[PDB]
Amino acid sequence: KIEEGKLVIWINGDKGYNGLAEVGKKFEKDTGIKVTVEHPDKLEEKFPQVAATGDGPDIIFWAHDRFGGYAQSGLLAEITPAAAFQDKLYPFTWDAVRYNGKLIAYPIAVEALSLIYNKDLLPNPPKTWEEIPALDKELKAKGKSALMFNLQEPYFTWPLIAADGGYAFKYAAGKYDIKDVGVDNAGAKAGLTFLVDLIKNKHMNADTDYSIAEAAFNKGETAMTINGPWAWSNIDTSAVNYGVTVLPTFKGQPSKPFVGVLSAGINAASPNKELAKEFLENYLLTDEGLEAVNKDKPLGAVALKSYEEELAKDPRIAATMENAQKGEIMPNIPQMSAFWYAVRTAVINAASGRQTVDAALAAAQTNAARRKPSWRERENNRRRERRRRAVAAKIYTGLRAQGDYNLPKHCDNNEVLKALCVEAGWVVEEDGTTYR
Amino acid sequence: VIWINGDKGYNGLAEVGKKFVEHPDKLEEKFPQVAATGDGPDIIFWAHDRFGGYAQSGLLQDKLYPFTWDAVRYNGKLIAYPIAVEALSLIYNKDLLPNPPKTWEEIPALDKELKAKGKSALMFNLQEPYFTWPLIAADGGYAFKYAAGKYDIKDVGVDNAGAKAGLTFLVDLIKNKHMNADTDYSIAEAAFNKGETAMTINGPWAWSNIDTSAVNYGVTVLPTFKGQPSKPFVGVLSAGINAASPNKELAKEFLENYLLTDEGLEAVNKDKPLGAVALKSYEEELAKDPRIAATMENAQKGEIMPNIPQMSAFWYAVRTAVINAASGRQTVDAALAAAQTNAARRKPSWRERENNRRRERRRRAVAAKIYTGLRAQGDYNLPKHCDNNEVLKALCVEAGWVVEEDGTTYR
DNA sequence: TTCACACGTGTGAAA
DNA sequence: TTCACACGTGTGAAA
Ligand SMILES: OC[C@H]1O[C@H](O[C@H]2[C@H](O)[C@@H](O)[C@@H](O)O[C@@H]2CO)[C@H](O)[C@@H](O)[C@@H]1O
Ligand SMILES: OC[C@H]1O[C@H](O[C@H]2[C@H](O)[C@@H](O)[C@@H](O)O[C@@H]2CO)[C@H](O)[C@@H](O)[C@@H]1O
Repeated sequence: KIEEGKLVIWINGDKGYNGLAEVGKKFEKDTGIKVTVEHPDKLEEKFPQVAATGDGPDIIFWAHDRFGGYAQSGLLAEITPAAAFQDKLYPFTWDAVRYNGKLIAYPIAVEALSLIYNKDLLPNPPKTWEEIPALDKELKAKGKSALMFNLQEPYFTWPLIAADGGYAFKYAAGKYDIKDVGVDNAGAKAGLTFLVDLIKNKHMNADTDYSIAEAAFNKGETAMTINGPWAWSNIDTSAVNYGVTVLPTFKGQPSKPFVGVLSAGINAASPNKELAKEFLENYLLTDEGLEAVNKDKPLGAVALKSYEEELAKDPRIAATMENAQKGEIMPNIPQMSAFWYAVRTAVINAASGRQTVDAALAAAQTNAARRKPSWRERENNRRRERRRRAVAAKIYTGLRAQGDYNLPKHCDNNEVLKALCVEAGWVVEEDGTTYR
Repeated sequence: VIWINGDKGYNGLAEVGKKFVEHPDKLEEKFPQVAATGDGPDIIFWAHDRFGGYAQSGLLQDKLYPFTWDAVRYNGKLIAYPIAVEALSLIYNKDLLPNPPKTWEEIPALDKELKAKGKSALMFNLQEPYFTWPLIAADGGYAFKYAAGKYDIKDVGVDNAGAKAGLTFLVDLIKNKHMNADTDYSIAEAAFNKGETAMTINGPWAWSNIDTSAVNYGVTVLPTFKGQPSKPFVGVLSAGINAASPNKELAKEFLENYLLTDEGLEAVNKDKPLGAVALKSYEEELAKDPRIAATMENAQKGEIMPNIPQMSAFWYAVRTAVINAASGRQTVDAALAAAQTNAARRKPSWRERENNRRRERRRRAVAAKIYTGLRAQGDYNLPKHCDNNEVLKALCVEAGWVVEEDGTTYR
């Protein structure tokens, strides 16, 4: 619960929350307002649950794709930056946080996956996914692997699924069509099949998660990983000399990562909107604010023009934005969470052998497009069955009371119904078969 | 490939492996789930208290100390090999607090003194009842009373005057804003390691991260409550072999010949301290560390955790009681009353679930066949589409009943 | 779109 | 122990 006079921030555990706390300390030193930064697990899921009742942090950080669902649920304050401040950030980052014509968060940085490779183990990274199996065969002879990345979050395999034609929601006529899902087309199946076949041919393992891949690459056991700018800090501290380059092609086509804009939304229930707004506009989104976060864990391409023009000189940022250009900014519509849940199930089930590729993507197709009933539709259904049971209960109450049907002391309603049927000239077998 | 909890020295055990490991979430919960399908680990490490429920469900010599073996044995058999003895201790910042408090009762006044300097007195994980149980047991609270050579499931003490007094004091610390109900492991560790809070409660595994920080810390006895010692539940980190593992003795020799060495326990121990290890050879060296001396001084005023299968229901019950009372969702009396009831709660067997599933399937099939027959041969004056309640009404009127709109029925 | 029966488990009865 | 109606949501029909 937000208490007035201080700020509590939620940011994911892979970002530079220690650097962000340093910005919080400067804010506390100038205005007196205490700023606490926390990184709980599954925070993008926890926020919509607690924020609906007015709980949750003052400020929540996540990629922009989750915020439109938050805004639709009335969990976010509208962001009211003056025009002079809006111009300090790239226009496309503001677009990422615009929903129903209103700005619902401050954009922070642009995130895109890249290929990260070990220069010493592999001076020339592969340009295509197709040459990965042969490469791993060649590295397995020296006790190494070619490629390990997180297969528990669909974010990391989506560039491959999208390469030959898979997509989330088709953009048409200025809008995303929530009924036009492309996780089931030929391109998506081609990309996921190539992933599943790397697993079947023992080039990757289906249970590899984030920490396994990160540990493997930074210990020098795999030649390549796929990860974002936040991951560069831990590689720097390791004994691995790495490079950041474009993702491999698949069927001669570029991998298309879904591009995220790390964003900071303000809780609609916060009694500290202006202090939150002041912290974000005049402390975080400054050169010095972003620098403190970025030196903890790299942010990627920051939305603030002044600081990005220094970060853009870094060849790792150049590669990041090269992959970003080949990808697409994620939608922010509320249906994105249902899309992500569906594809997560599909990748894990197909990587696991629990479902075929076609069956997994077929189910993900319908789940991502499924119409979610509103609270009122749910309540209508709940009341209809409550009423149906209520009418039945009164009928059987009356039948038991006045029937004198020659029944055992404690019998179910089916027995009462049977006694009623026989009274009306019917025969009811034990299994329920009924006729006159 | 082996499962160890993410707060232990998994890198230190990985270094043992290379000369010869993953840290999942909720591993203690996942293993009973994935064993029933033959999935899971070769070897699972956890405190001994969970292994009896495992042994009851069938999922699993003198170098090591005698009592460490007793903790990992259930039904006359030995289900894991003990590695280390764990007890919580009070960890304190010497620079902020040269003289740590010896009672819980003086922590409120201390926190008011520290709040004026921008600090707090105490932060520790309030989401896991392991960390609050020492205070709950101080004035008399207990899990299952040991009597007559066994733990009695009919004598549970999470609801007595001592337990209430401990939880009431904890809740009062929160209501007087000396602690926050939502403080978890990560928040408490960060605050202490950054020098923001004067004290924390944690085990030996946490010492490594404090060493990495700039905080001069000491480890000492937990504070008393009502003049009585804090009584932590003492855990023996143990090593069970999966009953379904095809590599049992290849894993067993890894246990005895590579892990439980001094070279290898050392190697894990320098990653994150294990506590008082079960191996005597190496324990004589670590025993001279004053932090280990403090750990076992807390351990002797505590009790060894039971390993009986009810421990899971006990911990779950206690965990929701603490969270519900901390947050204000339940009063202390109501929260512990619910915990007392649920601490021994029976879980229905698979077959019992299946009995219920089949019974209701049969109930619906009998009704469905009655209404199918009525619709087919009734030739009732029903609408084109209507529910079975409408058929039932039409059957009632045929038998000489009248049924009102809402279902009130009479002759 | 609304709607009905299915579905497995919850609450608590009867013993 | 077994048992039965309650319970809200799933599946899929009818429109
Ligand atoms: O995997 C689905 C997941 O993808 C994205 O999450 C990214 C996030 O954008 C990055 O900042 C980083 O934390 O990696 C995450 C994947 O683990 C979406 O932003 C998220 O909504 C979605 O669930
Ligand atoms: O909080 C309930 C929990 O307590 C113990 O868990 C300890 C564990 O023994 C330690 O090794 C360390 O991991 O901290 C844990 C608490 O977060 C019991 O072992 C466990 O069964 C119980 O659920």
